[PDB]
Amino acid sequence: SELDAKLNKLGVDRIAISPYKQWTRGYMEPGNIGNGYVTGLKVDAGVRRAETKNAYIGQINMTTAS
Amino acid sequence: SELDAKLNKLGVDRIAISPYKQWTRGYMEPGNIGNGYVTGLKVDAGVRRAETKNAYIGQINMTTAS
Amino acid sequence: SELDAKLNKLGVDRIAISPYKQWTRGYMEPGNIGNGYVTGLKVDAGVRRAETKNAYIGQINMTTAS
Amino acid sequence: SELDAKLNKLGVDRIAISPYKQWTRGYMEPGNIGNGYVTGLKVDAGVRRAETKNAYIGQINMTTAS
Amino acid sequence: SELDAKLNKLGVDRIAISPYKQWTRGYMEPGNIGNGYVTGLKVDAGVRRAETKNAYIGQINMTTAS
Amino acid sequence: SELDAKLNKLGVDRIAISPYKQWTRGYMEPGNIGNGYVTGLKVDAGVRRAETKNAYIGQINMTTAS
Amino acid sequence: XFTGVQGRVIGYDILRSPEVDKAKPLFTETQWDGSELPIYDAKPLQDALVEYFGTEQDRRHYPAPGSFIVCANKGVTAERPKNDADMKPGQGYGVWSAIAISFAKDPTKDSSMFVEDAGVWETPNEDELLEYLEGRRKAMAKSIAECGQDAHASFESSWIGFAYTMMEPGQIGNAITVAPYVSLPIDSIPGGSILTPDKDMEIMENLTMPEWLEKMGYKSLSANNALKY
Amino acid sequence: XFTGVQGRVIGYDILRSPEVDKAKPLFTETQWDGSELPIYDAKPLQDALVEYFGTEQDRRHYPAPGSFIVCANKGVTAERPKNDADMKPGQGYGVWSAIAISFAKDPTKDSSMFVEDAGVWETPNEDELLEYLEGRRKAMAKSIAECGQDAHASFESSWIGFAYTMMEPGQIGNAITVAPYVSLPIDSIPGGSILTPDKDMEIMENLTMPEWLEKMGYKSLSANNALKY
Amino acid sequence: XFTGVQGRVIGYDILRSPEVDKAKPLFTETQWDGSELPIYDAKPLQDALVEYFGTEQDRRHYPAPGSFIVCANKGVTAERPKNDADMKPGQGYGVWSAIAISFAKDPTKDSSMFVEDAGVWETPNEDELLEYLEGRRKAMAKSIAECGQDAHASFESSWIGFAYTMMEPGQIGNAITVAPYVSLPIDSIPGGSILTPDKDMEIMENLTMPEWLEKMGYKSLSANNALKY
Amino acid sequence: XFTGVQGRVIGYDILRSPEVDKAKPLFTETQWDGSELPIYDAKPLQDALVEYFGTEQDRRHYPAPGSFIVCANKGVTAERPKNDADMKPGQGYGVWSAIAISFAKDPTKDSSMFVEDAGVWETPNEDELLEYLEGRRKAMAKSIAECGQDAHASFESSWIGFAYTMMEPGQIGNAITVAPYVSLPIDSIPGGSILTPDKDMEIMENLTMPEWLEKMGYKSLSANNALKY
Amino acid sequence: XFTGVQGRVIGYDILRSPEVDKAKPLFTETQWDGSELPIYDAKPLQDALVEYFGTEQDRRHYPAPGSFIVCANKGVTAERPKNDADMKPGQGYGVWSAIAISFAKDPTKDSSMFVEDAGVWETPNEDELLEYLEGRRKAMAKSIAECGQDAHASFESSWIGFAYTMMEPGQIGNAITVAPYVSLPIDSIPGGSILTPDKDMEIMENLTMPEWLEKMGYKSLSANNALKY
Amino acid sequence: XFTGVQGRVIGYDILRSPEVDKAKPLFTETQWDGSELPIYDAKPLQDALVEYFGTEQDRRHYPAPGSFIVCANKGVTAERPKNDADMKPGQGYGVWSAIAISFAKDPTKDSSMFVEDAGVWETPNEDELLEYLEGRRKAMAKSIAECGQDAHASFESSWIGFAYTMMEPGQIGNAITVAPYVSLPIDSIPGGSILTPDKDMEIMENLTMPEWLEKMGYKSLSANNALKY
Repeated sequence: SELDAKLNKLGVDRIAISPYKQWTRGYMEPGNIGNGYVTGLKVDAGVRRAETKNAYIGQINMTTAS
Repeated sequence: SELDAKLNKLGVDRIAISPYKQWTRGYMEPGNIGNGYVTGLKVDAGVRRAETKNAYIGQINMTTAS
Repeated sequence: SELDAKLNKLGVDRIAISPYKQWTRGYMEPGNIGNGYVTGLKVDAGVRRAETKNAYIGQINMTTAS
Repeated sequence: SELDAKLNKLGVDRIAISPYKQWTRGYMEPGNIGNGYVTGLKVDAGVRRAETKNAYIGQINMTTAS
Repeated sequence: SELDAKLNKLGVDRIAISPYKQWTRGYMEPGNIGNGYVTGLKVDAGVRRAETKNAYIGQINMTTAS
Repeated sequence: SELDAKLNKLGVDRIAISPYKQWTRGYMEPGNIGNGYVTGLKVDAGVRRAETKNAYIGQINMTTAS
Repeated sequence: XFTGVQGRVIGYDILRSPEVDKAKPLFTETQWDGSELPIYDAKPLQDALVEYFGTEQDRRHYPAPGSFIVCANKGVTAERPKNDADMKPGQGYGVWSAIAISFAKDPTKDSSMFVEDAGVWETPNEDELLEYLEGRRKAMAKSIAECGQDAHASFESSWIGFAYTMMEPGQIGNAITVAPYVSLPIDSIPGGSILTPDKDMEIMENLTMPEWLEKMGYKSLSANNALKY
Repeated sequence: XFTGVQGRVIGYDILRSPEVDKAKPLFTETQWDGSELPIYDAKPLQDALVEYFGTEQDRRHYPAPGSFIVCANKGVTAERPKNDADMKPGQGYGVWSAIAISFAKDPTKDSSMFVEDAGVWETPNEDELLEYLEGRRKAMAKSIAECGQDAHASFESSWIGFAYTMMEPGQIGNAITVAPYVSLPIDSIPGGSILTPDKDMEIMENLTMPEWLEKMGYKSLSANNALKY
Repeated sequence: XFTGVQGRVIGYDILRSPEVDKAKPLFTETQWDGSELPIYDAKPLQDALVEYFGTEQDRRHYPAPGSFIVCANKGVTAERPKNDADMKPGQGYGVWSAIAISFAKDPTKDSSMFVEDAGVWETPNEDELLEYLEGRRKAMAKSIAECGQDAHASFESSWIGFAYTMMEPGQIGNAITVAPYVSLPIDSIPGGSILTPDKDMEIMENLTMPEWLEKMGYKSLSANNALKY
Repeated sequence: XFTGVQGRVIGYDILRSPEVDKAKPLFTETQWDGSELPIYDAKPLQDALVEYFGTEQDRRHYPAPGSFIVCANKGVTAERPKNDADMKPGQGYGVWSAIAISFAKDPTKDSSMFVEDAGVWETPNEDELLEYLEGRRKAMAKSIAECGQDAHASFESSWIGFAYTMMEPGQIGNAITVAPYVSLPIDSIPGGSILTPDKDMEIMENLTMPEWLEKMGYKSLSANNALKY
Repeated sequence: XFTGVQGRVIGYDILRSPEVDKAKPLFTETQWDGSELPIYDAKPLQDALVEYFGTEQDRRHYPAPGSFIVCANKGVTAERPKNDADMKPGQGYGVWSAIAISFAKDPTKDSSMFVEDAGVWETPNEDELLEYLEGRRKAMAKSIAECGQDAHASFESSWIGFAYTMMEPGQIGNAITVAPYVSLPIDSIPGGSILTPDKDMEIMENLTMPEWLEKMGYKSLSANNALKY
Repeated sequence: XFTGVQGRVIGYDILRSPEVDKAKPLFTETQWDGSELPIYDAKPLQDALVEYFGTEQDRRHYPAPGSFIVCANKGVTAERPKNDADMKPGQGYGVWSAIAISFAKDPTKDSSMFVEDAGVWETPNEDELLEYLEGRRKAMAKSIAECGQDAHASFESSWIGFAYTMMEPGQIGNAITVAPYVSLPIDSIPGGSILTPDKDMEIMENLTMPEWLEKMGYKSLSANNALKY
């Protein structure tokens, strides 16, 4: 992708590989290969939970970016 | 521990070593050896501080996981 | 600096290099060289924004330390 | 092994792991894990070859240590 | 190349990058990226030297593989 | 040393550190820090041995460069 | 927030769904430099994430149990009491959350931005809610277009998505908006190897979602609008 | 939150105190799949952390000055004014915090969870507080048992611990609940070396707390209930 | 927060501005162990950060678009309605933020601390605000001096800085206090190389700010008080 | 020797010259398992190396001054005295060296092999030498075909190359056969980056030699048989 | 050569065969410091290597095709012409090679040494050869014991092994002595993982050869003296 | 061979002895480009190596037991029989070895070279030997000056050193010339740390030999010509 070539010339790479079988890991976690991140969009609403509806963001520890 | 063998076959390891003398460091800090973390439980209440009672979590920068 | 010598004997180093051209990166980001951090002070107030006045902390994702 | 403990205190470790499936690799080859080596003894004589008799040191490039 | 895919599944990779500007380096030298090697064929005969005719294998230290 | 600055701009560094206590190690050995080498000159003649006279090149495995 | 020089978005940059190509803009608000910024429903991108992580009953490449995933996230919880009327100050009849990702024109110089918001809804009128949300969509579309001037970021599209639940009496609603920053497992890249990192991303950057499902032997959870938010 | 596939807990997985083995459950709430989930006082585990980090006057392997420790933490601060009566909306007579770690049945598939909460106490009745807290313990025990169903996590024990202070008039109380995620220093593992990482964890996974104190020449700060929370 | 054993501060430890040497203390509050802790206006240190990152129109080593910078930050947003009088509970006429970095006496044992605060201002009296802020400066000076006892940290100077904006009617003010933790790019260290990491820091630890501007061919944005906060 | 699972050969695996495709076998010796092993003149492959390293007067990606290159090498030096006749035991009238690389049928299981030899020539008859060398070529072709049985290696082509010099009286001749094992510089891969290692090899694996020369702005030193050996 | 502080020997340090424990010394030459250095037949250690690498027809953990294995090696090739009598200066009727590994008393200070030699045999008397070799064994035993003084290395055992072939007329014999320095594959350590490196060596350091064969499902090629050298 | 872009030489580039500054050239042979190449006795540089590694009875930073040190080395062994006269073809009365390191004018473009040679001496005349060696010194001086043209390397000094032993009857002499390529231990750099690698080399590049001996508390083995070769 031309973008990656332009990006690599600045020192930036978008590589983000997880060493685990099946599972994704989070950006900045030790053992990941690459200096990038991949993101996605999840909006979901549930009642009685929201996190387990549709895209499963499992039993995860999240930290907030703002 | 059989668990670690099962875990290692998935790509996961629980190793978490700090390069420092005496001091522990936090998960995801650069220079740590291993791709795991060790946790513990601290509940303490103090008055006039709480953080310096009993288990000393020193002059630390904490970030919140939720 | 004598401090760094004293510090290095404990396992601590204050090195913090960014692989990028022009740009700084944040502590604990993958690909940085060194196990330290460099900090600075920004207080600014603006109206209609504050973040773009004076010291430009660009289009950045911040996480809070407390 | 007490020896390894004594050794490790000097900076020395005898670890020598090969990343390959089935195959051993040679000391100082890139991608090996560890800073040690494992050795063995082969004397064999053949006629018509010697290298392929008994312990198979395959299609290998050897360099001589003296 | 299908070969590299088959090879990578065994733990083998043929990557061999030199960190230097212009210059190639030799297999097993520190700082190279990758766990492979690239080879070529040079036969040359000269009189009065051979090494400097045609493919320049410069002021190099060679070690013999057999 | 200006040379190292000129050298570093080409990708070359002359750093060669040994992880061991007291002992030097050889160029290209795993665990060394740096991508350089340090050399010296030994000519010695002995009778009855030469290697143990004056500069002690101990119980070493040498490989020949030519 | 932001995803910038180091990032890709599931469903747009990688594993792009043909719906991203099918998609007609809802309308285009004029962003400051003169460009018209098309606004699109992000339900393509949203469907793409569900495809990659899977669902609680058909779990695929979900984040590892116990991991630390840094997320751009906001979320609101509200209760509806058993039939009470002038209910307590942190209660309502419905709840909603929203997200918008806006792709920067030049990702070598400027970053792409996420806008996330969420709130509670006071009336019991579901039909009122829905209209307020289209109103709020149109609102976010504008703030983006405006606020980009301040850092002189120019974008080329914004993809906005919403999600909502009305509570029945004596039920609590939770609504979340989250964008996770993750790294991808090898058994997710057909032809991928731990030894070929950079090409791995390129594989994912080139496979479309339907291609990826076939290659992996996974049943398209998007199906034809199987997923409701 | 969660500690999962990459983690260990001081006092249970590593440096386990014989009290973990002495411990009788307080009671066992029935978790959804039929299993009875024993509930235990976490004061073993709590005492174990104090042992490893040490105290402000006898500091041991405390986190490095200036480090970044990611913590699962909540904490509350409240004031009691000088003898005033209908006091300001963020004041009270006492304060409390709580933590519960629950170990997953299968840590290869599900994660272990932390529940943390804290709040202020309005009456001056210390005896009322204490009972509310046992009530709240019993409450947390149930939410856990229930909410595990949603992600179908099955646990095998939960260890809940509490801490509280009553303020005297004109004094502020602070109460915190924190679980830190750290990595361990070499001069903490008897026989440990920076060169033997994986075995290092195994050493700590096998030493008991009393063994570790002897080996390190450290005085057991747990002693016989020397620590109050 | 804290910056400790692994850190340096732009303008004091690295790229130190001669103003740090010119600076007279505003006053010295007595810190617990007997030492007098001089208090100084941090506008040197603040000016130094602006020099290194640059400004939105003359951008220098600003953090990479999309990066994750962990910050010690607080910030407040408040509105002033169109001329209304008994205005809504989260509105006011002005807004302010503050930061103080205090250098530890022994950075091998104790950490250096940041105090950050911010708030809204209710009266329209700009002259009242300014005095309250000097009052608040003096206040922070004391809390520091006191609270250091609790962890027995002894400091040697504290550098406090403030920033404020009065809103005109129908305008919102935003005020932020932030200390970022970053790593430095090579084209920032004259003579620096990706191959000489440790010396790189030493170069920056030895260059003064004016030296650095000359070497880099950058125009001193501090100039003579060109920057207002 | 051997180049095996970790290697590529300049001019065949990477930077392949169209001559490798133009090349007619000289003849095919029957290798043990029944396959006919075509034998080819390695002057393509040899020309390719000259292209990549360059020549002493137009130096290109030659190995770094002072580096350690492990080589499979043999070489012979011989003198011709001033016109003497029954000359000393290590003298002669001419000198020669040879190399043969044979590509393995299955490089995942067996390695590819290099045969290298060199010797001195006693008669002054250049025409005798040349014929002996074709005789010796044919000889090496057979030893290969045979000796592969011993380790059951099956090959698919062998590329043999020779080089020779006749001495005039009172001149020494040196003849060398060398195959170096190197790693490649980034300014050698068009589109290559230190950040894209694996793709870098793939670029070189796909560019042909003429393509590479154009892309790099280098003049084809092979030209039409410009190089003599 | 030498194997020292970084090494282990297959069959003694790792995968030790019970025969190493069964083994009676052939005799003990007095080494310089007063210690008696027992001398043993290295056919245990030799059998152990065959077990680990396997044989050309039952290949096990043999070195990777094309790899670079640094070896301590010597080897001799000699021909026997078709029945000729006063044969050429580099011919003979038989050939032999030998190796001796001597374990250092203190491997933290001194290294362990390898002695390797090989030569050709002139008479056709196989019975003469064999006796010369025992004579030569006894010879090496002494040189070791002596030469250790020069670097003041003290050993505790030496294990010497020999191998030989008599040529029939018109046959060439090759005899080699080699000690390779390698690293070990994960599917060789039962319970081993690429993630547990140091423990991996400890597993191999504790398994005996028969244990390892059972665990791997491999047939003991040593059997009861199945291997001749 | 060669030491080039990655290397330093003990006693010239690092730990330079004041004798390198005291040293008068023996004579200057004219190297091809017009420059006069001063020739110097390398006994400074040789003494420097002895200082750093130490001697068999006062061992300092000698290479680790069992390590692999790649060396540029040549060496000769010869015997003198018990008083015999027309002695066997590989015997003589004396033995010698030599080394010369020549520093390149531009070490960013060309490498520095080592010339090493050694041989046996036939006459018993020690006085004849010595003169032949000065003759041979002068010889090497020229070959260098000449052969540099072929790769167009220009040097600025050459440091040549020799060593020799005459055998008494019935004694064998061994003479070796070796230049090792090593990496340096931390307890060798005063002020050095494993954490400051690049500065470590700079420390050694700046300390003189006498300085280093004082700092380390080591007795100068060079003393005033204490070492004979």
